[PDB]
Amino acid sequence: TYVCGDCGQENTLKSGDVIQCRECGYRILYKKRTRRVVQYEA
Amino acid sequence: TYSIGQKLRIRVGPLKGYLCRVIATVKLDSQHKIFTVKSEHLAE
Amino acid sequence: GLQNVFQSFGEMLVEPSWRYATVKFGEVTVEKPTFFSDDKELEFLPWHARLQ
Ligand SMILES: [Zn+2]
Repeated sequence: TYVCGDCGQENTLKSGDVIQCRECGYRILYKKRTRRVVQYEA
Repeated sequence: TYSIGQKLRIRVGPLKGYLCRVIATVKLDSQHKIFTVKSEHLAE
Repeated sequence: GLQNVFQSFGEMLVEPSWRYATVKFGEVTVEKPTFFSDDKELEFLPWHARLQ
């Protein structure tokens, strides 16, 4: 799941699609953080 | 025993309670050290 | 000052390689920057450029 750069929309990505926010058309997409747990020693 | 990609815990040692992931030989979640330990020193 | 480059560099006279031909560059306009996505035109702000 990637999230649109200029508006918040999320979509799965299909291989070979020019990356485009389907909804708005700008072409910058950012991956998203799942809930997975990470341990950092302090 | 275990399998590739499992999340185990370092039971006894200087590095205790750390969670780590078993590359093949475990690797820690956020530090770059590849340690190798026997089964007795690893827990779910 | 772009106009000036164009005010100089004047009317060409396309060579009879029986026919004349003249060319007369006039006013020059520059348009804000834009990007065409599919049919639509959207604004390009510098950042989008840097990242695309
Ligand atoms: Zn969008």
